[PDB]
Amino acid sequence: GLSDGEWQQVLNVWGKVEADIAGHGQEVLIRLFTGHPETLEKFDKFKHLKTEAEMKASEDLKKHGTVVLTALGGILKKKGHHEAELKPLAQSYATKHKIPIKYLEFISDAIIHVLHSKHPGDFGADAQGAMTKALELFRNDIAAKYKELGFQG
Ligand code: HEM
Repeated sequence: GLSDGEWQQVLNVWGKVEADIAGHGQEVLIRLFTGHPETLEKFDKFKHLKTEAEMKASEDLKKHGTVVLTALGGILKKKGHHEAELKPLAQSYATKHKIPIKYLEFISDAIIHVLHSKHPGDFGADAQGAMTKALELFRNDIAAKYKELGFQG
């Protein structure tokens, strides 16, 4: 768990995202897809995109970036009491989509990257530690549900 102080940092940093949800959302999705092309194959919707220029020009990709980050902001505001929120995603990814926990590791890292890229010098050592921990808690609670459901890999 995180202390109240670490949660305060997480929600302060999130304010940065809330000022431009689509821009951050889009950058996150591009960093995942170019760094790990295998991830793109889980989206029938975007598998056509080949070049980063195409990704950048896709309005639909921006839309999907908004949907993802809005869902994450909701979960983070619960300060760890997010069991109702996580259930649909975990059940969905463990049975229908078959999303390895590794992909969640990948997008967590992509979020950290984007925050440093868009706010250089404004995302401190303490803020990075608190944001890293919050994304780990999210991943670990999903990992618990994956074990229950036998989503092995
Ligand atoms: C920060 C973590 C993530 C959050 C909060 C999140 C959230 C969401 C939301 C809110 C939806 C829309 C639900 C719906 O269509 O009913 C969605 C759909 C989806 N997400 Fe996740 N997601 C995340 C990570 C990922 C990752 C890493 C992948 C990688 C393969 C992924 C793959 C998908 C797919 C394939 C869909 C369905 C899209 C479609 O059928 O059009 N998600 N996600």
